[PDB]
Amino acid sequence: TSILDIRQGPKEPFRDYVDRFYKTLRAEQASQEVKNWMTATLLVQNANPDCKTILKALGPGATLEEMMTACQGVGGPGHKA
Amino acid sequence: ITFEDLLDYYG
Repeated sequence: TSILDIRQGPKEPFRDYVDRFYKTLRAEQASQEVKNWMTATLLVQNANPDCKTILKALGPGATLEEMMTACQGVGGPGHKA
Repeated sequence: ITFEDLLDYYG
């Protein structure tokens, strides 16, 4: 696969998408510096519309923990009916 | 965030 191919499902929990993005990026053949740039751009870029809105709002200084918290329940809540 | 943040989070 390619990191370029990883995108958040329409209703996928942000936490699940980040996990998939990380797993793919670990395997990607690129420089560390490039992997940093990929994370800094593609993770938010390829989030679904509803998460993407939240992530942009949080700003570039946000931590992963903060992103996770802000996107909790978007697409969800995902409990059995 | 950077790849290093991912490594820290999941590592």
